[PDB]
Amino acid sequence: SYAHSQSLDRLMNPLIDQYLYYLSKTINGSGQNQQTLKFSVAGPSNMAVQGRNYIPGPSYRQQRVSTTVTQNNNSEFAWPGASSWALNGRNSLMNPGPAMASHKEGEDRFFPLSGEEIKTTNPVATESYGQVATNHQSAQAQAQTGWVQNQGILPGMVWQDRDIPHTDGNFHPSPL
Amino acid sequence: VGSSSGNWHCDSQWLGDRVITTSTRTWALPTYNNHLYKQISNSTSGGSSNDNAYFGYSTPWGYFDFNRFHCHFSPRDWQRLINNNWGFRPKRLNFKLFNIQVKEVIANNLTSTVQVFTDSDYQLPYVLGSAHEGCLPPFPADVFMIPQYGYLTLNDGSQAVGRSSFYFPSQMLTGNNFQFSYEFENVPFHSSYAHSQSLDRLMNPLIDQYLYYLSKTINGSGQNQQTLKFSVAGPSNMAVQGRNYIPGPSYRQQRVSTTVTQNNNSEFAWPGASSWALNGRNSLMNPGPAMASHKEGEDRFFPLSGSLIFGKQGTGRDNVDADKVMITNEEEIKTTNPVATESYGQVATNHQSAQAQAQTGWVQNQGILPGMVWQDRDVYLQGPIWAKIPHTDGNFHPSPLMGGFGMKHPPPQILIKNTPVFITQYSTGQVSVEIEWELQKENSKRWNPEIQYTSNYYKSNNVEFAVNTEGVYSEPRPIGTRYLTRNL
Amino acid sequence: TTSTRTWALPTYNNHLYKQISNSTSGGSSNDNAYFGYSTPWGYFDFNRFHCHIANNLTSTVQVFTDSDYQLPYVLGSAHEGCLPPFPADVFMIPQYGYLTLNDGSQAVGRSSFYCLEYFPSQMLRTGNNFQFSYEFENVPFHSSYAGRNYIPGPSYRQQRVSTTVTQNNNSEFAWPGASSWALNGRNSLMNPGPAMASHKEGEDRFFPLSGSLIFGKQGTGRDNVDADKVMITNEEEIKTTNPVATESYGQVATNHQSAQAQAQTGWVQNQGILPGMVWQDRDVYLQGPIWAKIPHTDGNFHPSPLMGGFGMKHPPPQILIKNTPVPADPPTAFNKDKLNSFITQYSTGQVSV
Amino acid sequence: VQLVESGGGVVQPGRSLRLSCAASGFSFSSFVFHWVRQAPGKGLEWVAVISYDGSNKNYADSVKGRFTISRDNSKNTLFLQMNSLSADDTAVYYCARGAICSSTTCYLGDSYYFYGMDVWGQGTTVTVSS
Amino acid sequence: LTQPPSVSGAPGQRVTISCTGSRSNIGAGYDVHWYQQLPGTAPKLLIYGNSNRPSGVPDRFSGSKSGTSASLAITGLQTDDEADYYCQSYDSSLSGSVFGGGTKLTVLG
Repeated sequence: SYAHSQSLDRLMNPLIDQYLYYLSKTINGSGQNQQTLKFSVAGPSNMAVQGRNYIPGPSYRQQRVSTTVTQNNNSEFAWPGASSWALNGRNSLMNPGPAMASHKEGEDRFFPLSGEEIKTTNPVATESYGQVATNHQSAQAQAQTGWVQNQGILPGMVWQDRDIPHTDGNFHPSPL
Repeated sequence: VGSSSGNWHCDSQWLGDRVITTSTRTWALPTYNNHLYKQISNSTSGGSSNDNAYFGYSTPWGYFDFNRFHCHFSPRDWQRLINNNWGFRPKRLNFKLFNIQVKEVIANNLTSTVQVFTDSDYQLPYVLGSAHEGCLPPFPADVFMIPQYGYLTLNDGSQAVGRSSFYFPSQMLTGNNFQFSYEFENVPFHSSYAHSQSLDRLMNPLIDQYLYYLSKTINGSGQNQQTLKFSVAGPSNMAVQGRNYIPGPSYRQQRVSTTVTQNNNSEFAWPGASSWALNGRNSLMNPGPAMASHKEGEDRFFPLSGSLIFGKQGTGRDNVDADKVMITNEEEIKTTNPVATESYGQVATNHQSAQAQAQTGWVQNQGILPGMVWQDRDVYLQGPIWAKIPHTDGNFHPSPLMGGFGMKHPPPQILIKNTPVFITQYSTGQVSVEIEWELQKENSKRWNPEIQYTSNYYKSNNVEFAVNTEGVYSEPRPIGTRYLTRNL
Repeated sequence: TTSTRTWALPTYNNHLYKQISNSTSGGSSNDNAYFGYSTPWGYFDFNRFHCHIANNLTSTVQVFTDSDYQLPYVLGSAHEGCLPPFPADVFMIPQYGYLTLNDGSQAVGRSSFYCLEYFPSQMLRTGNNFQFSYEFENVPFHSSYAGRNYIPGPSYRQQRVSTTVTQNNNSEFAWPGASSWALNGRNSLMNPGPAMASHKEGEDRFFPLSGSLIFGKQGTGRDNVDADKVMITNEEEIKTTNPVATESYGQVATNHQSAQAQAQTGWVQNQGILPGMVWQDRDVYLQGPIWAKIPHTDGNFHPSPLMGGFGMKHPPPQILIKNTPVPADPPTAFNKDKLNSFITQYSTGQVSV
Repeated sequence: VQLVESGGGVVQPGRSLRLSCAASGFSFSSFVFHWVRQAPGKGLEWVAVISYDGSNKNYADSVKGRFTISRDNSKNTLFLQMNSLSADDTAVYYCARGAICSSTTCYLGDSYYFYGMDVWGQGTTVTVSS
Repeated sequence: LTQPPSVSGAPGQRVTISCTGSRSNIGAGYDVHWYQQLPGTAPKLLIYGNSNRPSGVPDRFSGSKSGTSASLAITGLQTDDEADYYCQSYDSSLSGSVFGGGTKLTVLG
């Protein structure tokens, strides 16, 4: 019965460098055969790359709908764009869904189709959970990434809920 | 004034299942922010990046950070631990502060006091989990400086928000002393060992299973060759055998060759790297879910942001080469955990029919599935001890991804500052912190002798974990805990 | 329930521990690379449910149980060698052997070698008897029955194989099209995998490629037998709370719509745990295993084993047994070399559980 | 003290030729022998290492299984017979004799670690080309 | 085991060559044996053992071992000292010796 005054990423002390090192720069500069590996310290200057203990809770992407209707596409996308789950050949819409921020900070005009305090530990419902490298890098092959549309549980997750059947097993049975 | 309020206690006792480590250090505390509570953000930093946008307050208080193992263990005691024991875990905490002195800029100011207290209610923002510098020095003869306390809160870009917060009886102290005792919440033993067996080789080699797998989907070469033939999963085809348990989650990291000519000549350092997004700020995934750093027999490759990287003694702050830093490998957990730079596995992406051939796809991330087992990320002599669990409606496996012990009630933050009287003033003192550790012995009946830790015996200019000719203490290499072996 | 059987225990490996790797079998492939030892000791396996020449007078039999769980536990992999389901049968006691770490067919520093003779054991002559009691740890019951707030359980999608051979695609896709997971470079198949429904309602002719349990009939051939000779189990009872193994879990949004963009969705092939999930575990069969060892590890989720039954951190201890080797006539003058000559022998007796 | 080589020729890809090393002036038995291959522009590559009496032989990775080593003590000769040559094998081959040992393991005195090759032979050019 | 692609020094000076090594190579304490060969001629063992010169070897040729990386310091450079040098050591994981990548000393006179 509250809303965090902190964000999961910002738990750091702003005044002090970590003792950790990350990978800052992979090239000396523009050229040919410049490959190198440089490391730096993460600190108040660059917070985004600092190592962190806990990562925001799971997410299952929703389609985004705007209250201003001129922004939306001119088609009947309600059902065909619905995020559903198939059971014995029966597709049930995902509602309200796993707890996720309905919108990013600053945008109240978009609301998730079948979906703002939990946004601190809970990813936004319309946003990919992150990116994941999809291949190795070679001398002849550049690094690729892709978008994480949904992500299950991972050790070290924390999440806020939204503001029990008889089965063999369940996880976090609190109702959606 | 002419009374000493504490002695210098620094030692370690080995008693039964317990180990008692006492570390005393000397500190020097100046005045931060000139006794002021000052709002800070990216806006005085310039805010050149969104994902780097922060907001908060920088406060005059300092704090004592003993959270790294190199404070409480000599490089010998760390060796005497990781070599003989399966697990350890902290039990009690005993903290003391004494022999206060106050200075004026230099002579004794004998009437000044020092404000020191702990938050046992966990009310203030907790900064001790992010592995900051400021820790007690690893070598007892080094005087250390106390780091400044400061915290962050909610923001929109640079600006604050209405939901943000701002922030106590403090015992005032040069003949006074300060002490307190803290009890750890029950946490499981850190697993300082490597499994003898691999998850996929838990089966008995000499016997068949009674389960069957489908060997042949067609008869032969031609048209209309479909048939079904089945086979006993056994020694011949160990890979296809039915299995009860499966390796833990995976979130892929971009592989990086330490030999740079193999590494691609493109700027894949940030864009290439995997991460997560929170409130439209993409943040790097570091170090991330525990995963083996590399496949068998490849030690040159490592995950881009996956493993912990320590700097060598004297290493600069920016743009240091790969030979000025230390890099830690998870190769021990390759038994039960997938490799970061490898996919989790393959699936089926469609339904086959006589018209369409079967299809597969690579799994670049996998959440939990019933029957996953895993090991967590090891702790190092240079590594953190505990981290605080966030207070949330739910969490899974609270163990902090950088390693160590996750707790909803970590050791309390110990705040200290000089009472303002302004006149240039600074205080020193003494701190003796004492932690009691529990041991888990090993009953292993394994016949062949273990991998242990050693100091290589060969003529060298200097001794490791000693002082060079200028007296600069040096930790040459990171030391993990996992040497002894267990069964799976 | 109470049970009794008659057993026969021969001499394995001529009383020798022997290093064995795939090179002894020819090497197979990368996936099949293993390293480990074979032991002369045998062990009693009664894991499955349906379980529930002149006399040498002075020859002794060695038996012990590992209740410290210090040995590799091979009883969880659903191996043959169980007590026979019919009480009048006589059966051979399986040979115990264990696997450790490797690089290919080689042995790493981590690899451990066990000598079972280094455990204290009791030695039985024909008059002597052996017994011990063991209390199960607390485990849940095994169910034997059949805007929303809860979603179905987890799913790793299996390919859909059909029982009508003509329907199937005309290609050798049996192993190449099968879901698998990667560990240290070796590709192990996903079998049977997460517990999931076998098929949609109305199609009983389709099944997961490797998800379902498959049993053989009495006297079935070891290699490449036809479909009739095997019994393919199906989980369909659990189709209520669990997704279909051959189907996608669901769909997600791939983008943000706008005036310039139509809404695009894509199929979830595999699904990690989400909060609010409820699922069923895998059913037990008369032929199926009972319990499974939980590998001693730092962390895990829902320990119930994927082949069904009861996962345990302390399952019943492995009961190890072997005959005490009796030497032949030793030569007259002393020879330091260990004795390679032994009397042909085997033992038999009664086992009640 | 002398160490020679013979048997070199033009193989062409895919075929085998024995490569033999006859040696006199020192006790053949008391020394462990090495073969070391040198491409024209590339550093010395160590092809194989055979212990005294030939009890234990440990090849390099690249050549494993496609070479063999035989040491006949009576005639004081070292024989390296190869198989399935590719064009990556075209290079000189030096017959070596190991003596010096990496210090700490000298007491164990194994077949391997005698990578010290005090003296070795004149080499012979085995050229594999179509 | 990696050596500089080229090292170059003038006559009457001090030239140094160093082969850095891996744990499987030089971490174990295995000795690092140095070789020289005049071009197109059979290679000759130079510094047998970590730092010892055998009978029939110039005094100026001296080399040592520290950490994982051995070094070889030639003093009083002579014309005859222009040739290829090779750093060998045993590699534990490989289980066979690994020679260096080769080096050509350049006498600049």
